[PDB]
Amino acid sequence: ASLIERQRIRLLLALLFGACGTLAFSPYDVWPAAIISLMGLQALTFNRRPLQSAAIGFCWGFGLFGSGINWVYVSIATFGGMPGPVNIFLVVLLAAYLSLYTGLFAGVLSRLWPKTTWLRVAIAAPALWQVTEFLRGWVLTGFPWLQFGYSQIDGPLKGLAPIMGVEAINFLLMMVSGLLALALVKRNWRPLVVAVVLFALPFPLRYIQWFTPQPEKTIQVSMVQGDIPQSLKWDEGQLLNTLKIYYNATAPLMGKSSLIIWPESAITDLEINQQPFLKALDGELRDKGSSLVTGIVDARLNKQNRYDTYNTIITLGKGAPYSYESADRYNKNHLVPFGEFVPLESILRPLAPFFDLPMSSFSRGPYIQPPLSANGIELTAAIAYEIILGEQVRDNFRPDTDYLLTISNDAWFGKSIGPWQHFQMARMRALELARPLLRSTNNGITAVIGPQGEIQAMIPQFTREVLTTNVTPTTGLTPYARTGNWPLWVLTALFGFAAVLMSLR
Amino acid sequence: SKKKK
Ligand SMILES: *C(=O)[C@@H](CSC[C@@H](COC(=O)CCCCCCCCCCCCCCC)OC(=O)CCCCCCCCCCCCCCC)NC(=O)CCCCCCCCCCCCCCC
Repeated sequence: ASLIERQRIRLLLALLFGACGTLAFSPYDVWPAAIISLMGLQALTFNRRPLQSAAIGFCWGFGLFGSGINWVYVSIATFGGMPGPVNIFLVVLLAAYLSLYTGLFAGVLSRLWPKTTWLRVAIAAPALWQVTEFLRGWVLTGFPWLQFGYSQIDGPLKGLAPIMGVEAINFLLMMVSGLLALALVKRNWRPLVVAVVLFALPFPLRYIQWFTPQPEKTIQVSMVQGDIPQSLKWDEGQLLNTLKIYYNATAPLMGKSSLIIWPESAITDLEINQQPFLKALDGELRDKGSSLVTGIVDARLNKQNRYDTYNTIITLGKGAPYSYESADRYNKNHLVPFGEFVPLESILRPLAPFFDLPMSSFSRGPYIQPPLSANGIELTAAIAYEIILGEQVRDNFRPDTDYLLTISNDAWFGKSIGPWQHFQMARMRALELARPLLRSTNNGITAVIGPQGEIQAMIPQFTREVLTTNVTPTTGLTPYARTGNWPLWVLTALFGFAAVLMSLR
Repeated sequence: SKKKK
């Protein structure tokens, strides 16, 4: 009663509920925290002015992104070259920027739907939540991180992912949490029962498998985890050791593992320079009957006589003879902001000094690329950050795909919660597309994810070892793979258009 | 990823 109508307490209480949402992700795996966090956001924005609701939404977002993506400081501080106070400011700015979309969501929600009714929390908010979440994941190439849909990878709503996708799970979570907040505030059991029923409906969907496994095509897949130090990785002198470490770890695996995978950019030197190594290595693999899929950095000429530096996945060995001018390669398309390219580079150039802005930039590969071929196996590649973009992976996905391929380098963030959150989003792609995921990392979570988003084999982080295990390919198309996000956007359009049309009266 | 060399 007292000091709860006040915004100060209501603003401070939004940080706690925002920060409570970070407990729903991989390092902690508490999916009830996602419901409680969203329930707090819905309830705290009740009976507030549109500007006051935006402040609550911003502070809720600042709590979520002030503790959910605070691991970015580790990458910034370890190798940033910037003063300590400067590093702290950048992480705060990232949390503040991503909190604008949450602040925008709450500000718009209270403006058009001021009264606290079932329309606002069940029809209006989930439709508006996806629009604001889309903008967060689209503006300036986006950053679709800390989405509550990924928290249900092992939860009871995992069955809805292969049908509509991850963006529908957090759409449903907003419905359930909004109804729970409506029930709690107004002391009404009707929003509580409807929230329970809507949450319990997708439970039997998790026992439906859209894939038929293929026992006759079982292979042994070995993924080498180099554990190359990030600081010494891109150096002249560590190149010879890095090649020897991977080559000596891979040599015993030839002739026994049909598919061998190296982490992202395992070969640091340019592909045009490391030709004798790749040609000789391809000969060894083909003779013994194995294929290698390794990440590398390639600089290609073009029509205008320039160089386009790509983050490439080259394939060698049986079933894919190596050639510089070949088609069995994957160039990374969605570059990491400020890590591989500088957004607004024409505007941020004056501020590039005293900001550690990278002078060079990778070239973006085509949005749609053919699946990789290696020993008669189709792989849908997705380099590191691209494994969190469910729509892009689905577009590159094909019916002939056997496994989903992902190579990453999470050594920047060290011992933090970031690699796990990245790993959790990778598991959702396997669940959505019903294909096994072959994830290899320099020192991160190198694991084989099953067709239902289940960890089959995994190795501890920060170690130099190989993950040799048998994986069975799956065939069959999920409803998500057939349709995509458009069935959800129609639901968002139907909910959004109806909510606005109700607000127009 | 990190470019440079
Ligand atoms: C390889 O495959 C990696 C990519 S590299 C990952 C690593 C690299 O780290 C470094 O190289 C160390 C230096 C990092 C760059 C610092 C540059 C700072 C420049 C100024 C920034 C502020 C500009 C505006 C004010 C003047 O780590 C990183 O890349 C760290 C990235 C840090 C980003 C800092 C953002 C600062 C706040 C910006 C707020 C918005 C401003 C809008 C203005 C209109 N990748 C992988 O292997 C996979 C990694 C997955 C996790 C990726 C984690 C980082 C995500 C960054 C998202 C930024 C979104 C920006 C808005 C769309």
